[PDB]
Amino acid sequence: YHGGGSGFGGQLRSWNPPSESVDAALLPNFT
Amino acid sequence: YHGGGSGFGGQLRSWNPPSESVDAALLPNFT
Amino acid sequence: QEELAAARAALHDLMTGKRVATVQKDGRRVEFTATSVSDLKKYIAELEVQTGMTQRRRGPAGFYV
Amino acid sequence: QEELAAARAALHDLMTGKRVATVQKDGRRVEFTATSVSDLKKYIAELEVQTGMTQRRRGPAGFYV
Amino acid sequence: QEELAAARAALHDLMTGKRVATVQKDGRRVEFTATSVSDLKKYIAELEVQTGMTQRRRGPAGFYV
Amino acid sequence: QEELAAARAALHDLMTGKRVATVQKDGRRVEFTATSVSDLKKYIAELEVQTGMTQRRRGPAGFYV
Amino acid sequence: QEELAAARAALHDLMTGKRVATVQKDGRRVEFTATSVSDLKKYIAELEVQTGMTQRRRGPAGFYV
Amino acid sequence: QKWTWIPRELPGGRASFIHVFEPVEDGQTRGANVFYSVMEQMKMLDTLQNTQLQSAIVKAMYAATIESELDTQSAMDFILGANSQAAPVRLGGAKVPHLMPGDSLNLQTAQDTDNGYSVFEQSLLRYIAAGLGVSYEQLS
Amino acid sequence: QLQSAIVKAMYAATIESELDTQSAMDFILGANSQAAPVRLGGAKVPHLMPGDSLNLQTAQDTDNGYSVFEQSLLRYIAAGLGVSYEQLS
Amino acid sequence: APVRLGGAKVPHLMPGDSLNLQTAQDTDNGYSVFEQSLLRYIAAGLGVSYEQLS
Repeated sequence: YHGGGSGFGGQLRSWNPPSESVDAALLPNFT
Repeated sequence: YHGGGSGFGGQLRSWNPPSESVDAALLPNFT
Repeated sequence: QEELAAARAALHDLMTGKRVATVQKDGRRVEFTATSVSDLKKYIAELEVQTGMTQRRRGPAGFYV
Repeated sequence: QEELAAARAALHDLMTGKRVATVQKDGRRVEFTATSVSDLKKYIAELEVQTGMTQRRRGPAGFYV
Repeated sequence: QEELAAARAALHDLMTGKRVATVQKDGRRVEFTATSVSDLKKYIAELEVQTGMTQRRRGPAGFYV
Repeated sequence: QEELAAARAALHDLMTGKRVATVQKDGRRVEFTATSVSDLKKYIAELEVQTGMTQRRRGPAGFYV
Repeated sequence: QEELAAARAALHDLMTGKRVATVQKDGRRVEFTATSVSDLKKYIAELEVQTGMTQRRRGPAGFYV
Repeated sequence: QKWTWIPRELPGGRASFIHVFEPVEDGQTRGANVFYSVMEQMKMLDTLQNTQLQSAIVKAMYAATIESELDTQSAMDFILGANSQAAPVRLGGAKVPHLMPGDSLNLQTAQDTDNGYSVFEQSLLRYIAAGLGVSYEQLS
Repeated sequence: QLQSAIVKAMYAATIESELDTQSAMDFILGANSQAAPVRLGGAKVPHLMPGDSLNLQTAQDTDNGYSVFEQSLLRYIAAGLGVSYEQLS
Repeated sequence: APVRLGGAKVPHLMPGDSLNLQTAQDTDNGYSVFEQSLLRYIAAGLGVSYEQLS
């Protein structure tokens, strides 16, 4: 699976979104 | 969520609208 | 580098008008080749980049809304 | 800077007509190379920018209704 | 400024035909570089704009019915 | 203005063929720079506009049916 | 290599203005041909590439998000 | 400012405070607006629209250009046709000026006012309508 | 593409002159010094000396084939996800 | 140095200065038709219809 991989030529190397709940993503910047 | 974030390349860094009621936004410049 | 001061002095001499093309005294006579301003400026700039004593160039600009 | 005054004087001499290309006296003879007007103007402009004693350039304009 | 009067006199001398390019007397000989008319006119224009002693340029026109 | 007469005389001399480029007498020798006809004509016309002693130019024409 | 140092010295002499085109002394007289700056720069570049004493060129860039 | 405690339900079981939203995941205290999907694109498209409108106004403003060595008042008097009795020019009629060798008249031409902006706007509007859920025709 | 379009559309024109910036904008653009804002009211015809110059910039097509490439990518994405192309795009 | 996108700008350039707006080729210069041909070939190979596959 290339979903978790580096990418085609390594283009998605910096794309490492954090794994977090919906509250952790929403609440800090709700307002 | 990138709605409250800085943006794609940081283009929305200066876009910080204040959080205010409708009265606070409307009344000062009603006339 | 001691090759930057000489180039700067040569550029100033060429600009002010003290660069000599030919020198003659009775029989003796010497003639020197002439170079363009753009080539001297490019040489000076590239030698500055080699030395690195200062930073005069930066990366591309960026935009935000 | 002490170059800027020399560059200004050289430009004035070139414009008025007192820049000398060749000097000869009996056996002795010296000839100096010549430079363009635009190159001298660019040299003076960049030298003014480096010194920063005055401000002759500004940012782009803006429009409103 | 005293540069503007000299520039005007040089322009008049060049137009009439009294600008000296080369002068010689026995062994002695001196040669002066020559400049184009357009550059001298631009020099005089920018010099008189800097002085501001008069106003010869104005803003763009406007139209009405 | 006393410049207009000199410019007119210079133009007439250039046209007829009495404008001198170089003058030599034994050791003595002087050489004067040469200018184009169009530049002299433009100088003369612009100096006439400055003087205003006559009116040789008018506004654009108009049409009617 | 000992050719690279000579080429660098020749480039510096040409830039500063100490390259000799013609030298004369009484009857004796020698004249040397002149070469352009770009050809000398290309010569120095290829000579330094052949030596390999440093590395100044690299492969093409790559992009990532 | 002051804060007040309002219980969700009265002791008798009556509903005192009402909160309606659709949860996405297991633990979600409060809901998220629908604009998060297309928030950035709408702002950037608004900026593009304003910039394009200003650019069109600027490029349409400068109709012509005068080149001459005379005084600016004289140049407009002899070429543009203004009256000095900078200088306004009357729009009545058609004019044919007379130019000396040094004089010049240049009528400026401008780029197409809408050069493909409509198609890009269409694409962005389709994206926004997909994000919001309304139809493209209704939104645009 | 959106950022590039905004950047290219932003620079409407360009002034070239040997005078000061304030003088150049006053004489050519029409700003008032009484950098320098310019009022958009009306149409203007500046006068230029030989040194001066006015250039109106021309930009590329705002959407030069981006839409069709987007269509192809959206078809690929809709095929991957299983929803119809019309529904997705 | 960041640049703010708000507004329209008209810079002033000295003789040595310059400003060039880059132009780019068409984003999809016939890639769609070539992809169409390759997708027809693939659909023929697999057995599903071209419309269903693409």
